[PDB]
Amino acid sequence: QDGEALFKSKPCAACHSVDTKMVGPALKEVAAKNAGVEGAADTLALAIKNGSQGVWGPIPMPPNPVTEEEAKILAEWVLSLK
Ligand code: HEC
Repeated sequence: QDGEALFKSKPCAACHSVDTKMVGPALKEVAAKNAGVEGAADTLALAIKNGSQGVWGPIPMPPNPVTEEEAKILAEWVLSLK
């Protein structure tokens, strides 16, 4: 259930990367712009449940399979990485 095991178990590493951008934003890019800030955790949690349109690059993201407890652990891991 942790962000390191959920990034490899769920289909997030297919489009996203750990350092450089592949098609959308990378884990190092979302942590550099939003480094543990209130408001960004709610926008990143609502973006994975509904979808993002024009924020990091030209490619959009569809609504991924994630619950309220998984969106809070994934939002806190992308803001503060291990
Ligand atoms: C390719 C089909 C993707 C997969 C699979 C996942 N994501 Fe994604 N994500 C993708 C793009 C192209 C973008 C940028 C969209 C834009 O308009 O710029 C994103 C963005 C995110 C974000 C940031 C949202 C924001 O800043 O508002 C997060 C937090 C994010 N993606 C998370 C995420 C997770 C947890 C995934 C596995 C369940 C996942 N993404 C898969 C493209 C793709």
